[PDB]
Amino acid sequence: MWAFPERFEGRHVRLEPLALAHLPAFLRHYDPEVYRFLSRAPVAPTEEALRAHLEGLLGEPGRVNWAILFGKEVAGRISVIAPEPEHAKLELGTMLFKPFWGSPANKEAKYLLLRHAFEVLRAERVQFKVDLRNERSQRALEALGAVREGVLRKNRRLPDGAFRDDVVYSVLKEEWPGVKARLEARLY
Amino acid sequence: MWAFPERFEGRHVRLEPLALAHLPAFLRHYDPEVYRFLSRAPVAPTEEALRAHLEGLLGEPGRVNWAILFGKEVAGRISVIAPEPEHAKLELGTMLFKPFWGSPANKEAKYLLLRHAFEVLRAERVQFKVDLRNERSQRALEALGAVREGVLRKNRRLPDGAFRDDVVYSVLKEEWPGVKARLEARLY
Repeated sequence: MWAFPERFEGRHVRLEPLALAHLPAFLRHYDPEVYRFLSRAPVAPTEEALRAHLEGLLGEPGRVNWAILFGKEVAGRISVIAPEPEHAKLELGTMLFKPFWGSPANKEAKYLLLRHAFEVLRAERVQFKVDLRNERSQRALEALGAVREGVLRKNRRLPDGAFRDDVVYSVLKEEWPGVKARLEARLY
Repeated sequence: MWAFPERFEGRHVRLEPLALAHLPAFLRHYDPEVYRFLSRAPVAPTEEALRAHLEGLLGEPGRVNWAILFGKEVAGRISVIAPEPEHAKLELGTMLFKPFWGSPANKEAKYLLLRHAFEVLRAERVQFKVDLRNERSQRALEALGAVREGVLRKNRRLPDGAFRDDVVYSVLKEEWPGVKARLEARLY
């Protein structure tokens, strides 16, 4: 199994293990648009629904999550999803609260995880999955230099029964230096 | 959870639960080319390696496997991989022994599973993953009418440490009638 650090310290953000103690931040910044392109989106603007969403993140097998601290606030979270040491690959996903969109929080959170994945664990592949209707995230991954591999059609079903398409992106280890350079240019 | 039939009866083949009792067929028809584009390929032309490969198929969580009987011989196997009732999707994969390549065994095995997946379980999506170097299987999926969604680069690592790319194909439920028609034209 791969071991990850509990905490990361960046120039703009710091990361620490995501926990139930972070629930208050999710309750202080609830906005439907933030969860609309995520599976298991809070089913209602209530503490019970947001608690269920947070517990789902913390309970997915193999998933490792960090709260992203920006200044003195929790800006959102970043997740290592389905890490597979045997194939030297993993998936990464983030979610930021609306007020922090546009801040450097998301890029540095990714920068920090990607560096550990590629340089320390030496993963060969990191992938990202974005809802095809989520154009903001698609532009951000294209800006990061991630390669668009294609669209998994009807790859997830919503609770009302409708289906969503997942756009799959990846960064391979040989591509990390170039991606890393673009992230540093924008963060430092 | 979805329930599948233990047996299927086609015009050219019949399917029954894959089991250790089928090991003899794997030992009677060993050819490296048959396993070269599969993960966990038998590590040696020996009963011990083929037994490990068969037990790996039978032990993968959620995987359901059938021996394909062609005439009085086992022609290979077909597998439902990672079925996910919640998202109405699954992956399907087959492996046929060399002597049966070109027979109707593979198409009817797929025909039988696809019909149950789409018409009875009402899955919305069935996907297939093929090694990018496996051109025979890519041509067969294109002949079946499956949609090539893209290439998951370095999606699996071999035991020697080399990486393989996976080409991802799918058939959606709305496309099944057309695919079904092409399969019936060639089988009946």
